[PDB]
This record gives sequence, structure tokens and C-alpha cells, in this order.
Amino acid sequence: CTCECHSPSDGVCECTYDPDGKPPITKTFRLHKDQPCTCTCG
Repeated sequence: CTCECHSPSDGVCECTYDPDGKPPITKTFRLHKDQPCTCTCG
């Protein structure tokens, strides 16, 4: 299982987890002050 985040817009970060077997889980949220646009599946 992996994941990849990106900055689709200012102060915005959309992550996408690709779990084995299950479909891709996309999680979009608002980036905080100097908040790193990353994720962690395991």
C-alpha cells in the first residue's frame, strides 16, 4: 500500500492512497501554516 499527495491549489493538499486489493482512497484537505503535503499508509 502506498500514497501520493499534491498541491492542487494554494493552501490545499490532495492525497491519494493506493491500498492493495481496495480502490484508491483520495483525501483532500487544507494545508496549514507551512504544512507538508504528505501522507502515510504504513
